[PDB]
Amino acid sequence: LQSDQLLEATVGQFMIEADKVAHVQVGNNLEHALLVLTKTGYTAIPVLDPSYRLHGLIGTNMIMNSIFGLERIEFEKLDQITVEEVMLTDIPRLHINDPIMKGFGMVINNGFVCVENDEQVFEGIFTRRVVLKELNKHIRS
Amino acid sequence: LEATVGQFMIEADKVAHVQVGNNLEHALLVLTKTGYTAIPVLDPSYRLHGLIGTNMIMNSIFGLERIEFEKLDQITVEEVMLTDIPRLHINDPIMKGFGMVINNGFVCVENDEQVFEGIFTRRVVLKELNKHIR
Ligand SMILES: Nc1ncnc2c1ncn2[C@@H]1O[C@@H]2COP(=O)(O)O[C@H]3[C@@H](O)[C@H](n4cnc5c(N)ncnc54)O[C@@H]3COP(=O)(O)O[C@H]2[C@H]1O
Ligand SMILES: Nc1ncnc2c1ncn2[C@@H]1O[C@@H]2COP(=O)(O)O[C@H]3[C@@H](O)[C@H](n4cnc5c(N)ncnc54)O[C@@H]3COP(=O)(O)O[C@H]2[C@H]1O
Repeated sequence: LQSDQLLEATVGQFMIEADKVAHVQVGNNLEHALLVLTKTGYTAIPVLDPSYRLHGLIGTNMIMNSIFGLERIEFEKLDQITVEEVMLTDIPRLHINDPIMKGFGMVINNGFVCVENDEQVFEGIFTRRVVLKELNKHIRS
Repeated sequence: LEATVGQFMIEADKVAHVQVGNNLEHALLVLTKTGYTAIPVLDPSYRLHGLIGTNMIMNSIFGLERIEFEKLDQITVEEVMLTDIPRLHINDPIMKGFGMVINNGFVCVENDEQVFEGIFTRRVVLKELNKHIR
């Protein structure tokens, strides 16, 4: 796109598509979430319900907060607690047709923002890296 | 502009850190409590040695058969930390920092003696860029 087109673009045109987004389910236990986070290398990822609607975010710090005990790391709790119980639910959301400037503003305070369609089906994530890389092209030239 | 990294960086005394020689359990506890996912590793001279974060800590104890939580207090941060990292000077132009945060959530600011001065974060870049577009 040319610079006089970037502001008119949509969030969906620059998001990471959902089939490339690591995620877990609300009903998974924290051991499964910790394995997915660690193996994919990400510090926080979306949490979906079985019908593919976003309900929250789960991250390593949330999980460790649940198992750092008084005397020891209580790793047995990883199999006893579900993602639902500790996930972050107050998160912003974008629509695939949202103007990209709405996404630009939301990533000031958020490393990524989840994107859904009009029926709340999860569609992908809008990340700071993609924003920064594209603004890279247009401030320069 | 003529704006510099030093005018927009998070100053060092506001930055969470650990020290070389600290073990991974301490570092993971600090990350968990502060809520940050990666922070600088300093020495007692306040020099920057690398970055430590939750992902690299978890990968260091992610075994074939089990998560080896008991190893966390047996491994020092310097055995796991990332050292091949970009660096900024306080007088660098803000656009040089902008380039460096494309691939990095933050970039450390330091002087020629490797003394740690602050971090240049994506958030401060994005706030200023939003001002410019808007
Ligand atoms: N495999 C990899 N290859 C190259 N660089 C990597 C990388 N993993 C992480 N990074 C770098 O680290 C930044 C912070 O990652 P973090 O996992 O904390 O934070 C990530 C993570 O929470 C989430 N995320 C990104 N891509 C994801 C994906 N495909 N699936 C799930 N979550 C993802 O969005 C946040 C912001 O991502 P963003 O790309 O802006 O920023 C990333 C990227 O610049
Ligand atoms: N206490 C808090 N208050 C408000 N918002 C908060 C927050 N903790 C995290 N966030 C938000 O989450 C983003 C990603 O944080 P993360 O810890 O993964 O990644 C952070 C962390 O690795 C590091 N960082 C930022 N501030 C730090 C500090 N004071 N001390 C140590 N490390 C810091 O720089 C990365 C990028 O930070 P940035 O501010 O651009 O982006 C932050 C910010 O938008």
